[PDB]
Amino acid sequence: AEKHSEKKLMDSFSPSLSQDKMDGEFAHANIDGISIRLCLNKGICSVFYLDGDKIQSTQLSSKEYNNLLSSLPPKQFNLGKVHTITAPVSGNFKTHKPAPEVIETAINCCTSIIPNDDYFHVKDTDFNSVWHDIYRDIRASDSNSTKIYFNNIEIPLKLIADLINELGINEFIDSKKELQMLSYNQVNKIINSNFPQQDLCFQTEKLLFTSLFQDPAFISALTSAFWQSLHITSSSVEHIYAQIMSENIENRLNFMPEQRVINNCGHIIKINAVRAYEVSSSILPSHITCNGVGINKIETSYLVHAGTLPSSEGLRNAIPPESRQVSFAIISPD
Repeated sequence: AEKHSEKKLMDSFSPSLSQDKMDGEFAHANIDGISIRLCLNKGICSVFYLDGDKIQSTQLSSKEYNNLLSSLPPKQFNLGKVHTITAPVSGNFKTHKPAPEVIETAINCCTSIIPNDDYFHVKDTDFNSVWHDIYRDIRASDSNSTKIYFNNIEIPLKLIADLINELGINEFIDSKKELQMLSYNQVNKIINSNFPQQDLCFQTEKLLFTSLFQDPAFISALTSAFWQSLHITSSSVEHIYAQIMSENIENRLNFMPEQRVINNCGHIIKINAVRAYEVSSSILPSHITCNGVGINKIETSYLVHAGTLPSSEGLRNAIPPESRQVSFAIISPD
């Protein structure tokens, strides 16, 4: 009851990039005349309530603030610190994979932006492995947590495999190759193979994916999302990532030296049209915490412009480090 309203606000919250935000403001929500601003000052979170001209505020304790963090939408905020979100399960050190609740929590949690002032330049090697990267990942998806969405619509994995296959992406395609785009005839085959249902909604989806799928910028957006080094955009990311892996290693040695632990649970990829595309590509490597098998959510978001060609040249030129935003979160079993 009171829970939908709550989750409906909260989603309303967006990162504050605005140049005219309050001091330390990292998020805002503007609801029908009212505005809420969330600010950090020396790591302390305050909430500002703007009803026209009133302006009241509240300073949150560390507890109330972590509660707030867990209820934010899965967006990239400038939190200035990689946080740990607790999932609703008790961990144990006798498992090889995160519990479903940890996976679920990781899928839906906000993350903290790693500032990229010292971003790397485009290199000739960028996106070299992209074709083999998507192949390997889709091949292993039938036991993955991999999910791919266009505009909040799950694209069935079998349909992705059929697409990637007819695009000629396999185990020996040649890294430098530029993908030839599928005819209307070709995609129409796959799409219809994977959408038997005749409902208006399925008919709309069939149409939607028929149009995308012939859009090279879309193919480029989808495939680029799987590049294994997509997120290495700066020394700063390197540094955070190293600190995180060190903590993973320490907890592993400390808590489950003998236990096997899977490395990664796959990609969560959300794609939206702006014709151009916004991509959010999250990788979910496992992360041992003091409670059990958790996840380190690393999310990269970027824009893919309308004329992008599906090749390593097309990709590294369309999606340079400077235009990717990288964010982190740790998700822990309770």
